[PDB]
Amino acid sequence: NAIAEKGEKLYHMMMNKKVNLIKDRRRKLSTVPKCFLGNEFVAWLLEIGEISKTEEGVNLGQALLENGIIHHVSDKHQFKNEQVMYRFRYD
Amino acid sequence: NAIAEKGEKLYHMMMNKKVNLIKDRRRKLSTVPKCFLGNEFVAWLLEIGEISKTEEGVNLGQALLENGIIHHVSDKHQFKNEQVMYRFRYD
Amino acid sequence: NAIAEKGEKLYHMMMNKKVNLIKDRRRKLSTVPKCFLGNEFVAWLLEIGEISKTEEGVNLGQALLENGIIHHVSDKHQFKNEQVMYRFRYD
Amino acid sequence: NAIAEKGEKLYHMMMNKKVNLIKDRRRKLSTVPKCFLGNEFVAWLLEIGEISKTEEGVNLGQALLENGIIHHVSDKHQFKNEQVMYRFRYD
Amino acid sequence: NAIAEKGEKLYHMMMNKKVNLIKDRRRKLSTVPKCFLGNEFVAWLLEIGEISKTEEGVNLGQALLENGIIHHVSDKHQFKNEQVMYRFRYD
Amino acid sequence: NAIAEKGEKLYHMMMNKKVNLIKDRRRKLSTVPKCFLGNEFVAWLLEIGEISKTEEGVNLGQALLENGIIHHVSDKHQFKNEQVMYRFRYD
Repeated sequence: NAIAEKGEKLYHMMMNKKVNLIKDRRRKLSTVPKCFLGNEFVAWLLEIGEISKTEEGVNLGQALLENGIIHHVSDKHQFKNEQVMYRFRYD
Repeated sequence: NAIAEKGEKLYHMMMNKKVNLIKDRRRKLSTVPKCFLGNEFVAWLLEIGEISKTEEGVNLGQALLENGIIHHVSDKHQFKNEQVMYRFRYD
Repeated sequence: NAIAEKGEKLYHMMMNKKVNLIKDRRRKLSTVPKCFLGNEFVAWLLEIGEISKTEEGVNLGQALLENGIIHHVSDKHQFKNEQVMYRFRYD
Repeated sequence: NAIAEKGEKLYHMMMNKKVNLIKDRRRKLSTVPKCFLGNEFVAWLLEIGEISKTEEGVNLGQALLENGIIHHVSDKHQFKNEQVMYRFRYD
Repeated sequence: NAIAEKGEKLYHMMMNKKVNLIKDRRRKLSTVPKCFLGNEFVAWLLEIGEISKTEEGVNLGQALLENGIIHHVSDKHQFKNEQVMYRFRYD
Repeated sequence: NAIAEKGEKLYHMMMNKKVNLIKDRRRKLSTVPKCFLGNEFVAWLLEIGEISKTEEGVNLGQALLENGIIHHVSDKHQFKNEQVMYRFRYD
């Protein structure tokens, strides 16, 4: 297949000691400050019964979420030069 | 086509006044506190020349990102009962 | 730590009345037209028993999905100048 | 390393003719109806000059997006039994 | 509404035989090699009881994941000219 | 505001020494094997001129992508008990 042969070629060309486009790449995610898991939270509300049922816990967490009283913690590892939003701790 | 006919049927069944699985659905994202755009930031560093070039700005922002000195602002609108992480403002 | 000190500095520089890279930012998601939740749907098929079991409901919904008879509703809030796809209602 | 040895073992156990947890898996995405690319769109507005500059085109597309006049086309291939939203064509 | 009228206009302009920004668009995802589903895996460990409970299976899979002994299979269909990472099979 | 007061309360309850739902959380991403960046790749093809223009490089990479000759490297840090796909190195 035409498209296979191009790939196997390109492979070897990047693998060239000369060219070195292909390396191992470490990846770091900042350790996160004082934070919680949704499931643990909704679980906990039941153990304490300020929720009758689960969908009460989600609805509640959803409520909190959409008013910024909580904020989801993003799993993006990769700083982007785009119209993308970021924050310092210092607030 | 078999699979089309099932769909058109199912459609009408959810569209049943009785069943009402199909509605308009508002969506809310919390307004975000004091925050910045990657592009504006990397742009600004150049206007002020504490960056020689762009890839300096990204590399820098990346550095900040992966040590939690900045945190990306997530665009998820939807509170999840899963092993997913969340935070209050109060820190 | 070197990388901390740069951050705390940069912070104050963007916080400069002069510079104003750091603001509150409202976020809007279009209200969605007549649409449904996967869970509610698979749930409903059981209440009516045109599904023996759950994995029947998923498999079915999956079937529908991959033939465009249904389309997932995207949670992206942010119009992108990229090779990214978009649609008007008018179809 | 402890954790490596568990992996290599588990591997062979799923690879067991008996167990067969590990197969090739085809993946289908519905062909999309009449739709457009952001970049092509913003590009086109310039060719026709109803945009002075690019950030006008994005701002405009963003405007359209957040009022549902356009909707981003999702790349999810995988029907989910969750509080996740979906639509038929028939609208 | 001002913003509606712009949309309906723009629509018709792209719909122009002349302009043709708006087409059907096929989408392809590579068939995946020998691979497994999380749920099936954690399920299987129980059937065989090398897991006492579920959260043991997740914790284990998580362990494997974060040491590269397994790698999640990405659902991105769209090759990006960005600081984004890719691999050949030939390893 | 009603919904604020619930949040500030819930906060303190999870912050209870007793309850401890709220901790720092380390995050690990496996170091990736021999791999490449899209931008570097498309860049390189130009330096060597087996591409006339950029959109040739993307189109090519896209071609490779959708036939599994290359595979995008996922940034998910979080093993999921779902119908989600995974792979060992051992292939």
